[PDB]
Amino acid sequence: RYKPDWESLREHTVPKWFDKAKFGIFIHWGIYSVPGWATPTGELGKVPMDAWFFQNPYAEWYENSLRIKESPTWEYHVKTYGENFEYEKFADLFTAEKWDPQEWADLFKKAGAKYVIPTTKHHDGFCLWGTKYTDFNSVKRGPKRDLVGDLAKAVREAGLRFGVYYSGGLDWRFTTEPIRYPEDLSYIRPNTYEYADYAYKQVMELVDLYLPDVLWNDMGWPEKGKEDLKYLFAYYYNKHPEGSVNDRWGVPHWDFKTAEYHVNYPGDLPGYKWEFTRGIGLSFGYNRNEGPEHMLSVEQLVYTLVDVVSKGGNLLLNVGPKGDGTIPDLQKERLLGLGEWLRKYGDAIYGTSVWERCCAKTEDGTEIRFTRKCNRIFVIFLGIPTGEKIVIEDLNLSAGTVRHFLTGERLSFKNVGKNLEITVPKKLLETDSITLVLEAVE
Amino acid sequence: RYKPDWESLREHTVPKWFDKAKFGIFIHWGIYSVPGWATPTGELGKVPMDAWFFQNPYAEWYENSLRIKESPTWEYHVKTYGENFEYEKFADLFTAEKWDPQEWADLFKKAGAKYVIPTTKHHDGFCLWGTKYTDFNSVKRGPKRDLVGDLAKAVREAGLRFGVYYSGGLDWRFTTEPIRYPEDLSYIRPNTYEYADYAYKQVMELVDLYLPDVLWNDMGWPEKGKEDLKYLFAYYYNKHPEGSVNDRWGVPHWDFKTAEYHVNYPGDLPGYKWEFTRGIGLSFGYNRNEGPEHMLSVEQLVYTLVDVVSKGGNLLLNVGPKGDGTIPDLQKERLLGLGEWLRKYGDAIYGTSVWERCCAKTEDGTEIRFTRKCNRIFVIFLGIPTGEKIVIEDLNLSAGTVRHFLTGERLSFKNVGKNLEITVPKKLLETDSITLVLEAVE
Amino acid sequence: RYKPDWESLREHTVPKWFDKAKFGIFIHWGIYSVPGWATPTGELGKVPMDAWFFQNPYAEWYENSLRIKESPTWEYHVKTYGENFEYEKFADLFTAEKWDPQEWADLFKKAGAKYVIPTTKHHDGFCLWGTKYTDFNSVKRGPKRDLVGDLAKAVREAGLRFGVYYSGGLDWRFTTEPIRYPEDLSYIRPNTYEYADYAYKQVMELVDLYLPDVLWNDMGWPEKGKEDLKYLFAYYYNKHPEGSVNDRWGVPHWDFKTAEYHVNYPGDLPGYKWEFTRGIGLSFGYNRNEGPEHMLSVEQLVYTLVDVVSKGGNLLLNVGPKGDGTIPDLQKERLLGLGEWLRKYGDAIYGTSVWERCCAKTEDGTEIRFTRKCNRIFVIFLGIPTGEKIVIEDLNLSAGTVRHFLTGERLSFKNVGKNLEITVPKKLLETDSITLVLEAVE
Amino acid sequence: RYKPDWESLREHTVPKWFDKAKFGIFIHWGIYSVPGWATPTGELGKVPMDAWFFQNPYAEWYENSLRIKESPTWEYHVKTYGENFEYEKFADLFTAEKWDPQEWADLFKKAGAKYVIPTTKHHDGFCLWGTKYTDFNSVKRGPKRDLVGDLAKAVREAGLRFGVYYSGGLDWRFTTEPIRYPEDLSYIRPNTYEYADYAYKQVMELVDLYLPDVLWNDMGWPEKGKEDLKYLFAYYYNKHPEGSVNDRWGVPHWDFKTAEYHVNYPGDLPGYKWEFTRGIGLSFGYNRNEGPEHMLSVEQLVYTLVDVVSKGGNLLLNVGPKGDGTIPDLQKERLLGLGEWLRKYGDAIYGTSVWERCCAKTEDGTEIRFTRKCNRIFVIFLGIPTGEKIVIEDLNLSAGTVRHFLTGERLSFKNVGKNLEITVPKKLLETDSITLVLEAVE
Ligand SMILES: C[C@@H]1N[C@H](CNC(=O)c2cc3ccccc3[nH]2)[C@@H](O)[C@H](O)[C@@H]1O
Ligand SMILES: C[C@@H]1N[C@H](CNC(=O)c2cc3ccccc3[nH]2)[C@@H](O)[C@H](O)[C@@H]1O
Ligand SMILES: C[C@@H]1N[C@H](CNC(=O)c2cc3ccccc3[nH]2)[C@@H](O)[C@H](O)[C@@H]1O
Ligand SMILES: C[C@@H]1N[C@H](CNC(=O)c2cc3ccccc3[nH]2)[C@@H](O)[C@H](O)[C@@H]1O
Repeated sequence: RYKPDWESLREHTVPKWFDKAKFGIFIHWGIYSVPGWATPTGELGKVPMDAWFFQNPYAEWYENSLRIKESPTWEYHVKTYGENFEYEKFADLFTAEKWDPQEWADLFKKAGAKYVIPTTKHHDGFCLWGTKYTDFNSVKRGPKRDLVGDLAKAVREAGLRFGVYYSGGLDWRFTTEPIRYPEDLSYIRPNTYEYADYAYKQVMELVDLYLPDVLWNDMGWPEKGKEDLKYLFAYYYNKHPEGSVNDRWGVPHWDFKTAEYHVNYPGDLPGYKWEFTRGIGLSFGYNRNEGPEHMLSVEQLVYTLVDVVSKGGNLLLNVGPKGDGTIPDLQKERLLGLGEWLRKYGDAIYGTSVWERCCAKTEDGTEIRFTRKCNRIFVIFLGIPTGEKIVIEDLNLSAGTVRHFLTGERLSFKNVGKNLEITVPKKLLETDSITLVLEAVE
Repeated sequence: RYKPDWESLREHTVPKWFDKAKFGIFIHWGIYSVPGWATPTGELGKVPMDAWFFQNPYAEWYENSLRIKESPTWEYHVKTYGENFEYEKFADLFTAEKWDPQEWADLFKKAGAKYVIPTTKHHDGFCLWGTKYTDFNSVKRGPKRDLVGDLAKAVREAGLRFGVYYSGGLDWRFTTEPIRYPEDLSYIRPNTYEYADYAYKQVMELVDLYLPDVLWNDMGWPEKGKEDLKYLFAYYYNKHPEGSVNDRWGVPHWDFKTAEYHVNYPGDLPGYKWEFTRGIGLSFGYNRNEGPEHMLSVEQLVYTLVDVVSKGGNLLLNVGPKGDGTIPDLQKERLLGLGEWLRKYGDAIYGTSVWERCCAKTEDGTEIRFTRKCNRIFVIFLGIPTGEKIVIEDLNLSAGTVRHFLTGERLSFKNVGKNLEITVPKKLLETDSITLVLEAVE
Repeated sequence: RYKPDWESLREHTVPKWFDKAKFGIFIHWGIYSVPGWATPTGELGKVPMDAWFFQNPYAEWYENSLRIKESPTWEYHVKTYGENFEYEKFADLFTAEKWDPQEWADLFKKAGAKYVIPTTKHHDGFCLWGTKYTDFNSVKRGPKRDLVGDLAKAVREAGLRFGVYYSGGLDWRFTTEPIRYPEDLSYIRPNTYEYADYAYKQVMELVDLYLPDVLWNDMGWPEKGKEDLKYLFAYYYNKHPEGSVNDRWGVPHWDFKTAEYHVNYPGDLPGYKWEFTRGIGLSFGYNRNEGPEHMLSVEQLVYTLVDVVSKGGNLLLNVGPKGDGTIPDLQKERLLGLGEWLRKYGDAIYGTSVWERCCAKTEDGTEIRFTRKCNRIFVIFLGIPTGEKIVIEDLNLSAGTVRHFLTGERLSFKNVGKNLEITVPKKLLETDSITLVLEAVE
Repeated sequence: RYKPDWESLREHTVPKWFDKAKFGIFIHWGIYSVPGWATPTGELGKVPMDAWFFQNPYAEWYENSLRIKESPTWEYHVKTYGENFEYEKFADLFTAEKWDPQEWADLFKKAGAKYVIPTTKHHDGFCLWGTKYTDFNSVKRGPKRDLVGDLAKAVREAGLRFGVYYSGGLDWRFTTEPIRYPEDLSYIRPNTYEYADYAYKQVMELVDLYLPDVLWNDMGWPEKGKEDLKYLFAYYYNKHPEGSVNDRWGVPHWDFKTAEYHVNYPGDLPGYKWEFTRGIGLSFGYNRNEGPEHMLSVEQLVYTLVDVVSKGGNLLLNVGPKGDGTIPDLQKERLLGLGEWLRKYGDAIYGTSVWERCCAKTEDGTEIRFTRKCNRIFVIFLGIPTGEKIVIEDLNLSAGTVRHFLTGERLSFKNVGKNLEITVPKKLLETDSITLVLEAVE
């Protein structure tokens, strides 16, 4: 068994299934989904942090924004709901009237996801399972239902892995003051031993009820509770060796690291397993304010996934459901576009490993990414070059054979100096969908 | 007064009464006494630990065994009680209908015990006093009575000392997973700050309500609560300097050490005060599965006590009452047999001190133990030699006079080399009961 | 950069070169090599620890055995060197007059080894390099030569990786009392702040002077200096990302685990990179009392490496040189036999990965081990079956084509129930050297 | 074995020999003995601490008093030795030219002492043995002799136990500023890691070279080195189970407590082994300014020992020798008087135990003290009553027979109310030496 200590826990590494899966779906869903509103200011890492909490683009941060008087959210709220309308009242209006978990699971599978991870409890402290440690949960209020449980059953019946997200670092049911600046995060926290217990008992409870494939913590773990993780991790791994944990615990152990929008995003092979997460738009929770101008297009999604995968990561794309449980059309379409692309090109993504280098580019600026499967090297262009003559810069191959992936057609190539030159018959070029893919066999 | 710190607490040592008492009665009694069933596999220390929790001979471990599906206990339970019958339901069936505390106290006194210590709360977390910190106690469920309190009053009225046992290290009301291997004990524990408080408040509460003569902890103390013991010990000793604590706290202080069945059992004088504990059978809680083949015989009990005492220890013999509060006949008879022996030979046991050596043996293999009272040395044979000529190996005496204990009759002896030779007139030999005892006066 | 904390050091994992190397050479060489003597009692894990330090088979523990009077070593030393000859005096006799590092390095390469690791400082605290932190080193006394340095140049010239062994945990230059029982190890240690600084400074110096490929600590790291490792490991990896460290530091981080003779030997695949270490005989240091009866045969060596490799490990085989710098023939002879088999079957060892299972066996009991390389699955029999019909118990294949590894000859096979049946023509069976090796392409 | 942790060290208790010894000799001897001078202000506990360091009666604090300019010591030093004569220079005048250890040991035995403890290193940091950790020791300077060693051989030859005094807490070789107020002690200390190692290494060395019977630390142990004591005490007891340590280390463990002049003197029995220490005069070091007016008389010494003994303690009486190694007559004279009374009444002191109470007094106020030996109760009058009818206030006896201790003469007595009345014939009263001693057998 694993013993409750970091040295011993280090014996557990990211499970194969996770490394091989490449793509998963995040779901930020909660009472904040009811107001479903945020100012779509921009991407995390590009918006100045002296303004960010005041024009927060993360709609799941509604309550914190509402607590900042005279922030767009406050004005919005008072004009739509009134001032005698507390945030907590949304728990009663969160009825998931149209929710159908098998439909969600069907959709995420058509999209190409191999795992799914919903918010079991986000910063507002509202719980989506019938926890026995708080009455502010979905069985007692709103949906009158075990959202986490019913979704885990549907995902698993679809053949996908199921994880859980928990806001261990923050819980607004234990604070009153909102976060206005990044600095506040250092003192405006539950801070109590009672909260460290609560968080431990709630994650232990999710382990016992659903034995998730992934424990996805957010915002660090209560300082008073960090030592508890030795036991929790050992407890978790002894019941599920193929389980995994991310790196937002702030303790020595983790199975894979994370990056959010621009933050900690690698420019090259990082050297450890990681996972990229972002909303389809600029928010994780649903935002009725976002239009397609705020979202990635299917093409960008595809390019995002390939960049991630070529660097050894997994993409954890977030979908933001409505309070009624339906998935906005703008999101469903992109999930589908991506699913379409994975059906054609998935063999150069799932099950691959990184190669000597992640990246290259054609003489004209088209970006290229590589993935590998034993002796097979996939060459994925971010786009489809117009001309049959492709000049790839600073690359030489020793393969001897280079095929056009989709058709399997052997192609003509030769190293011309510091470059590699290939000729792709326009008939084939016109065959690819968003990316020209080639396969080199060494 | 004692100050709340180890250096200062070290000033308190095992009280005289404890050192001089030699023999006490443990009582493991609780809702587990209702099913009163275990597989009598063998003695702790001789059973392989990779099997022990799966065929646990400690019937008080019923709930943990029940949690291991398809363990003898699980099968037993389902066939006797059914699967829709939770362990906690036994709290209602635990009615102590026939319980009479003065009868118990009468009996333990006839048995020769000088102190008594019942389980106030065992691993299953059920409490035998009206604690104000949990409703899972005997005043609210089952007996509708303060078992601890009413027993303390009866024991004390009988002239005996009263202690309390508390399972500080384990409490199954805070965990779900059972202990299957010794290793699990390192992570499957309450683990919370709330539990460390609970345990502190409950022991403080027993101190305040009953001011026990002994605080007998089991399974170590919550890591988060260890520092609390400085205050609790100081608090306890300032109200009762003659109080005492065992060594199962896992902190610097203790007044006497312990050993259970074969574990930590000394082969010779240990050098500190200790106490030996074991069931009359192989379990502490009642086990309707044990027959006399599993129990010590009165003779073995006597030999056990003498070995213990010759080594500076006290024997804490456990009796396992039934759910109705009566003491199984097989147990009552051995308590009595021992009481009979202590009435005759008690002066070579109570109030004694160890001698230069604990042990010897006759040329034919009879084992011998010694105890002392000033200039008087008691020579206790584990059995009664058949022949009038007794040759004790590797021993010389300088006493000059050796009497036959029970009759007081001066006897003939002389050191023959490396041995001591004595002649015990068969009339006298036939006078002793389970042990031939001699007394040497130096 | 790697930062000085466990969570960031977690990012560094065992380098590819180490995982692919499979076989390395350990060298326990020092002033203890001069007396070169020990009682060849038995293998670690098989000798009772109540006797072990008194009849110690590790000749490099000579100083410790010498300090125990009335130990065979003590007897031997007094009759051979005299009661007045201090252990430290051996540094003057350690002359390494016949030492030729290139010759050593060439033998290690001819032997099939990919990396070499000498003891830079063993428990007696004598250092085989010109450390500036002690005068008890090979530059000031004995050889008047930097053995570590000269050997590192030599090993690298032969194209092999060079790691360093350092005794962080013990240093008999800081103690006077010998280790007699395992328990003694818990307190007979340097214990000072001074020692913690010494060890840090000395490993830092080894990193600075030689940038080893492997930092192999032994016996734990001084408690007071444990936090220093976050700084030392970050410093080391930042200078040498492809460097590696073992698991004998007693802190959270490590790149690969270790097993010594029977201790911690895996029965099956363990889930993490590890390395097995043992001498060719029963000692690490040269022991003149060992003859062939105490050493592994070439066949046993091959069987050992294959078993280790099939379970994901590397074999770190020890060579114990003489005080004169020569490698004893019994040792050389075995190193060469192993290298002869590696030249022939290398491709089924070097650069391989574990498969689904490590082991199988034939109807008549020949043990079988598996390794993998992409689609190629190597089948290694520990020995060569006499008949042509071979029945592999409990194994099915879905490769369609199985070849004889040495010749490439396609062979006839079929799944027969829960078994795999194969026909190997005796002429091929007669061509294999110690192991029948089959290759299955799936 | 004892393990290196407080709970295991708790197992070791004060050895029997120490408890039975009752009287030991302290020796504060060092380079401070040469100036041998101090203002004999008064007893510790009676002099105001606002003045104490400025008019210090402990002549061994000379260096500290010297550093306070305008202190009587400073005045005396400048007129006697000069402003240019550094304190350290006294090591060259400390020649011990008339030193005869056997002569010292014989005087201590003739004095009734059972153990001897010299200052191996006092606050000024000068060491009376050939330590390898400093050059400021008696082998390199001054006597050019290992005083500690030579005295240990001598004391043991006389059959007495030998302990060592070590100044763990202070060492003026690591500070420049003097102690002026009690408060200063909280920060004017060595304070370094270096010092913590020094102290550990030096006590380890004393244990190794001399295996003392008592490790008597003074002034606390450096905070940074406190954890080291678990290792040092385990190491010491494992080499010498019958060894002992005092209570001036500031860690959990100790074998006996101490009281200095009025500080911590018990008013009645305390419940733990302790030892009283003081000089014969007001200093520990030799003070040429003390005359008989500053010393205890033989009678006062006897009364002191009896009071200490009746309360369970040992008396550790200080002798302060001259720089030349001779013991001043005023001191010798008192040592011999005490030994004369011990030769006579020894049996009512040596090897005794406390009784039910320590004290009583006669109708006319003579103080009475009690000691015990099994059934024998010794009654010690601090002085000899003039009349034959003696009335002991508040005491009843149930012994039936009371004898005059010296003669054995049975005496007439009877319980008269809350008192005990006894008739002692003047001829016996005239035979006692400083104390009328009665023996009651119950
Ligand atoms: C997924 C996303 N996480 C946000 C909090 N982010 C972090 O705590 C953070 C830590 C961290 C570590 C590595 C890389 C990016 C990081 N963001 C939350 O505040 C959002 O509501 C949303 O749930
Ligand atoms: C009396 C007996 N104690 C068991 C737990 N035992 C220990 O925690 C243990 C600690 C220990 C320390 C020294 C010697 C033996 C020991 N057993 C309990 O698990 C049983 O139910 C029963 O109550
Ligand atoms: C390679 C071999 N290592 C020995 C020390 N062994 C350990 O420190 C050790 C500790 C330990 C704990 C658990 C499992 C294996 C272990 N090896 C040394 O004492 C030998 O001289 C030799 O150098
Ligand atoms: C025997 C005597 N001890 C003195 C130091 N005294 C203490 O460290 C001490 C501290 C303390 C605290 C509470 C009660 C008594 C104490 N003595 C030394 O400063 C004297 O030179 C002499 O050696």
